[PDB]
Amino acid sequence: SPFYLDSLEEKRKRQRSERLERIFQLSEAHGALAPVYGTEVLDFCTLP
Amino acid sequence: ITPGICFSTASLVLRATDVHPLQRIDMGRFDLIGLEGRVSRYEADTFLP
Amino acid sequence: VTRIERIGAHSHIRGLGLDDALEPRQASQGMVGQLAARRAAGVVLEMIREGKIAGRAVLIAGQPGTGKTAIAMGMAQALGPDTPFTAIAGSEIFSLEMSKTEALTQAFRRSIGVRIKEETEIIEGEVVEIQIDRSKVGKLTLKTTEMETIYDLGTKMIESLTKDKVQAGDVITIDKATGKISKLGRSFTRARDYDAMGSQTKFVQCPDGELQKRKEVVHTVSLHEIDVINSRTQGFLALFSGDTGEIKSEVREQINAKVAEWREEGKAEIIPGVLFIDEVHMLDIESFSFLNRALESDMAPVLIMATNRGITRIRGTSYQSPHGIPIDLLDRLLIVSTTPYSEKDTKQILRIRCEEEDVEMSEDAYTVLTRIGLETSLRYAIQLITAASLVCRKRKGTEVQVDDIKRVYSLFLDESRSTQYMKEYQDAFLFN
Amino acid sequence: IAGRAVLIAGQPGTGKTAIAMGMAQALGPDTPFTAIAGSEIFSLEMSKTEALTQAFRRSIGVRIKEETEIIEGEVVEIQIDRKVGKLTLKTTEMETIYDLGTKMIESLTKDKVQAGDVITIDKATGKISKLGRSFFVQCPDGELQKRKEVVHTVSLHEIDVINSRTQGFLALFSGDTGEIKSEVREQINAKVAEWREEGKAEIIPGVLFIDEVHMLDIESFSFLNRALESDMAPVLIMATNRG
Amino acid sequence: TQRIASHSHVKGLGLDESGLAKQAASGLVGQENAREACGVIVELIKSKKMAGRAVLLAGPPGTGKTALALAIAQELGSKVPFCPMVGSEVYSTEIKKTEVLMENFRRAIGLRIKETKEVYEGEVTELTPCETTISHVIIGLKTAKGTKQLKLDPSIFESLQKERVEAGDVIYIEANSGAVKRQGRCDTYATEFDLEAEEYVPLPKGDVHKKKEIIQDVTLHDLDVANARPQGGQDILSMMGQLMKPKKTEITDKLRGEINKVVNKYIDQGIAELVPGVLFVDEVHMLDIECFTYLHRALESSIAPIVIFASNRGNCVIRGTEDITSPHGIPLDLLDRVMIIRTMLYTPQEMKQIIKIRAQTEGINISEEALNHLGEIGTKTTLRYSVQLLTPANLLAKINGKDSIEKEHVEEISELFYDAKSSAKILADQQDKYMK
Amino acid sequence: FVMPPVEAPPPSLHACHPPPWLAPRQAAFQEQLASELWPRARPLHRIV
Ligand SMILES: Nc1ncnc2c1ncn2[C@@H]1O[C@H](COP(=O)(O)OP(=O)(O)O)[C@@H](O)[C@H]1O
Ligand SMILES: Nc1ncnc2c1ncn2[C@@H]1O[C@H](COP(=O)(O)OP(=O)(O)O)[C@@H](O)[C@H]1O
Ligand SMILES: Nc1ncnc2c1ncn2[C@@H]1O[C@H](COP(=O)(O)OP(=O)(O)O)[C@@H](O)[C@H]1O
Ligand SMILES: [Mg+2]
Ligand SMILES: [Mg+2]
Repeated sequence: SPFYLDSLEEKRKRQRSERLERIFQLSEAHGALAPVYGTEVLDFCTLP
Repeated sequence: ITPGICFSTASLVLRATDVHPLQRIDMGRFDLIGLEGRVSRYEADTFLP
Repeated sequence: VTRIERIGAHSHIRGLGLDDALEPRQASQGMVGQLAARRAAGVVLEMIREGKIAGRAVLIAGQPGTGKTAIAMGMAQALGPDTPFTAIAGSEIFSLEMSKTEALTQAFRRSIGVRIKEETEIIEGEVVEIQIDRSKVGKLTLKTTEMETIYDLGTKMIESLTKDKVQAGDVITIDKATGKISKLGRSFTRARDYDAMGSQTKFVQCPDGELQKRKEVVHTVSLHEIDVINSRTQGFLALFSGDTGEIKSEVREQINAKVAEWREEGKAEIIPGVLFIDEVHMLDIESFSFLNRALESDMAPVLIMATNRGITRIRGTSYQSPHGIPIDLLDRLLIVSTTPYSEKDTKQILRIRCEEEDVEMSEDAYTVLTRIGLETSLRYAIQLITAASLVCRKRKGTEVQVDDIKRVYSLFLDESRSTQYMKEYQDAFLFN
Repeated sequence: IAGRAVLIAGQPGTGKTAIAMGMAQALGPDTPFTAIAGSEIFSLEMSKTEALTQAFRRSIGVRIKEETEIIEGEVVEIQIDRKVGKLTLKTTEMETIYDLGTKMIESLTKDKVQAGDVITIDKATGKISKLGRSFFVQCPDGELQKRKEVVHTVSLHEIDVINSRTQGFLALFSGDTGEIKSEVREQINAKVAEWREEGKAEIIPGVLFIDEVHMLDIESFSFLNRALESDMAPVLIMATNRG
Repeated sequence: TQRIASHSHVKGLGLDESGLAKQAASGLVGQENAREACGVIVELIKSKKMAGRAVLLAGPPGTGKTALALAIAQELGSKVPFCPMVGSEVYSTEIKKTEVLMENFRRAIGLRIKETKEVYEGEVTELTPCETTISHVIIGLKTAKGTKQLKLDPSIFESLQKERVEAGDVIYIEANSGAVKRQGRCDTYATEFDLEAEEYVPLPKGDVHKKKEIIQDVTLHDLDVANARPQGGQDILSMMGQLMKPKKTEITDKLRGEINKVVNKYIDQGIAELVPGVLFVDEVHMLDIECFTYLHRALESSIAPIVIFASNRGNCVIRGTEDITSPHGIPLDLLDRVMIIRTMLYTPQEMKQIIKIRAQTEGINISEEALNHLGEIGTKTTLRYSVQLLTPANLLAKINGKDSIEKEHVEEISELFYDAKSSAKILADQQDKYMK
Repeated sequence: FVMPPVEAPPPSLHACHPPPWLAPRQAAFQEQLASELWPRARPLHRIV
């Protein structure tokens, strides 16, 4: 590894950590809300 | 047959309601009506927890 | 922290304060006095809990400030959240979209809860491979943390999978009976480290256990909700917008029959509840006439009402009736009368309010405030509680004294003093 | 000064409406002058308070200046090949051939343009309007491509209606505005204040004239009492002959 | 506010640290007791623990009730939601009156949300979907500070294709939502054709990845109207619903309760803060009996804001009733639920002080004798008339060539314009000629 | 047989420098709506 740079790899691993944190926070945010009724309730209550 | 009415306005007017994404919050965290027909009670209550 | 529910006019009421014999305690669960009225409310509450008798009407009558809404809130709190309790005011039935009778019908059907219970077999797993030969026949591979199998697909299953754009790494559930596919999430791999994500994508763990699962869903809905659902093609949107309109009576009869069928099949249970209309005197004669025969149905909840009117004029007519309500409806209902409070009861209510608001007051301050409440009104004293607390905190005090109460009495006027001051300068005000 | 109200009162046939018309004439077309009768605020489409709010906001204008490139000339030759194309335009002083892009090719195809037509093109939008044929309007003289300063005076009501919904500008012509939400109006007021602070626009306060204001009811008068207290309120002029 | 309004001089209640009212401060003159009461009310609003408390400002016209409410609003600041409404605004032609009242109640309650937003912005240098269907999209965005390669969720490819995003276009992508906006073509390609109907935009200056931590205030009504109708939707019913005229609807209490639950969840999470705020109802006597009866219930809610009423009526008939009179046009039951703040009439010295303050606010120089004459006129007719005489008199002074208002200008303006009393006297003197 | 005396296309909104995303979005919306609804409007052809 003659051309290895420590600063570039530190930046890249910081970017990877930030990306993983963003993925976690977005996955938590996009499934936080629960439906008022839900598909099962609406399907049960919907007559032909 | 008549030509239509060409109503001319300032270009800045069409951007009056536009807000940059860095200046507004995500309103999808309060989207309850969007979950209807797409999200089930199973997903919210049994699977995700 | 500050939650959306804050200290209101009835935050101190947690129940009716009764024992097992429905005998009211002098001060229990935030209620003081009104022993006879609280006992009557408890009897009505037992009637509600039994659920056998339909369309029972009770009117809570009394002078303003005598605890009618307090008793109604105590009944609502004592009644479980399982049993519906629709609290509306009389003015809310005057709508520009639906008639008064339609509004009252919707409130009645909002007061009956239907608890549904559906058990459904599902397939739940993560998609490994989707192969389609040619949109005719294909195979789908699903896996869990403990299982993996392959399925042969037909035309409709392939079409449904292509419509939902199901691909590898997606965690989906498929209903065996109907074939509908809903996507729960997608699994996370090293190659799925996205920099930007869509508004609906979310990463979930691969399900464990067995690929075939049973889904049991129990929810409580009202008759009005089922009516709105079955009113139009996407009627559930009106459950948010409120643009219901006037639902056809045939739809309501069909839904009543279907609910009876569910109740017989064991798939649903009926929980009749309470409709509380506060300040009913705002209802017109037509609304009273409709209420007369609406209570006679077998799907009518308990109707609790509250008025503070004496012998007054019925709205929409020129006739005088004892509560503003025509005597035909009054013969259909039991009247619970509230008596004015005594000095001891007023002081106890002031103490409960101070404890609720976390205000410390001296005994001399309590005596002065009770005297003010008897002289002017109980609500004026209750407001002065917070006013004096704020003034005391302003002067860096810790306990409200008589000086603070006198200061806020001078700063804020009750109705009598304001009326006197207006009469002093009557010509200044407009349209006397 | 904002929200100043003046009443012209006098016997019938004493020049009240004449005075109002002279005031309107002394002001130019630049300053808005909304003239309505008291009966006009009674509508089945909206409330009285909504009608008076639209009357007020029609009287305040937002003057916005922007620069555009306008190409006006006579078409000499148009060539389109399977997309690439060429367009040759001439004035009485110069002639030019243009290499066309895909969007301008589509715009020229949608609006049939043939040799000899005199057309003007807005470069940024492709807005092509044929103003006649020459071989009837004389061909333009000077430069083919001109940078023009276009000034628009847009009322607050127009901004609200345009931004109320998609294709919402149609309501400026067909009524159908409904009752515009106060949130949209507050957002528009904030954006107009931002424009004024940033120099992007100038406010031109105008005049709302309500002839025969005695037709208004108590609710409308009560609304006017506080509607005049806003900083975006115009000057209100009313006329009545009632004792 | 560049233009000067009626209350442009009101900056606050003018109280001191002890809560006592200074004689003249923050643009307010006199009304010491009312100002101290409004200070107590401001302290009540700041202490967020009370809900549904109501206040009435009762007094003769022109005594400063609206000014006191605006002073309360200024004392609270722009961070606290102050919703001003007029009593006659509840007569909508789309929704019932109680719906208007509840909508305003929810407008007064505010929610503060702290959030960090991430946007990837720049010119597109490469757009390559990676097939396994599409596993992911690799995009290349360029700015003045460099180039960044991004891996996109495959759902964003549909948005990119809908927006017609190609190489050379300047776009931004929202990290949290995947929304793509194509804001024109890069101006480096402006010369690729001699005539295209394109909007050419400069290359963005900063980094491709932009992070901003923002605090935005929303009200419960915003979430209610956001959940009243669906947004987007590729179905035929959704598209045809986009063409339907937007009409206000009676939002259900079920939706209100669910939104309250969501708000409580986010408050518990710690990303939201509640600001209860104030709803000001002016000309409350224009409400009818149904509105007052609904207010009886609404004020008793544990979710309601602080409501301030104002009335100048004396013993007058309630609007919806036949002959029932009440002290302020307000039923005695609602008056039992409010704390009344009384405003008094102004002395001549107070009128002169207010006239001087208005002159200073309007950028008008007035001489001592002119000020005394204006005060005498205000004593004779009305404070509002004298305040309204300042600008025309200043205009006459400017036309005559003088930079200050003299007594002759005030006399000329008083001759040119009439007050209510003089016009009423003329009308009574000429009853036959004027229309009946 | 009744024909309107005048026939006009809808009014058009023109700005010198509009947001470059509004027009393509409207075009796509119109295209999708036409592709979904025009086949369903064929029975009314003789009336039109
Ligand atoms: N028995 C009681 N115990 C405790 N508080 C009471 C009682 N009766 C009345 N109150 C209080 O008095 C106030 C007014 O009474 P309420 O029942 O709300 O209205 P009304 O009885 O005049 O219809 C309420 O804030 C309530 O908390
Ligand atoms: N001072 C005036 N100078 C010129 N024309 C006048 C004058 N007063 C009235 N008129 C004309 O005579 C007619 C009288 O109408 P007008 O006086 O405006 O009625 P109103 O009293 O309802 O305002 C109008 O057509 C007006 O143009
Ligand atoms: N105490 C005061 N100090 C300063 N200005 C005042 C005061 N009272 C009233 N004003 C001014 O007088 C005008 C009319 O008063 P207003 O607020 O309408 O009284 P009300 O609300 O009782 O009708 C307002 O523009 C207000 O700015
Ligand atoms: Mg009550
Ligand atoms: Mg006239």
